Amino acid sequence: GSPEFMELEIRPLFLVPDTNGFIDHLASLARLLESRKYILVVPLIVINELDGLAKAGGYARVVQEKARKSIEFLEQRFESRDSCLRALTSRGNELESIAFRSEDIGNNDDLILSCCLHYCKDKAKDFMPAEPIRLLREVVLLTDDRNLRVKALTRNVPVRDIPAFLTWAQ
Repeated sequence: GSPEFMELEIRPLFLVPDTNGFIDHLASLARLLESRKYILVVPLIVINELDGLAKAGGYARVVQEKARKSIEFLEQRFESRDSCLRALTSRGNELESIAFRSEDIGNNDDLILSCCLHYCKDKAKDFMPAEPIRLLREVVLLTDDRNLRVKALTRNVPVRDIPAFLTWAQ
């Protein structure tokens, strides 16, 4: 051996967007959900951010309208019991309903990352080969934000911007 390092077996199933993803790319997120190829897992904190944006003129009005469209989309799909859409709290609980939702209780950025990390609980034995040390990653963080991207890269969470993911997913 040369010195050991971890590698990722990347096989996307759970996709985790940030708030900007809804504001800028709602149509793409909807197309992904309609594909049935993926489970979109929305952090509760992202829903909280969207609700705060939704409630003006100018830029405030622009973002308000986009946040309202995002909430209307999420509420409709959750009420239809869309099997490819989930919500996840900071403490690891999956929601099938977002009616009467609460504020998720250390940045908002840390909470989104923890949501991703809910899908990469590695056990001690996964690090012992019988070869590459390789670990399964079924989650992808969908973001254009440099801060989150670097957080994800350093914490072993696959990461891609929405436009490129949609293209790659065909």
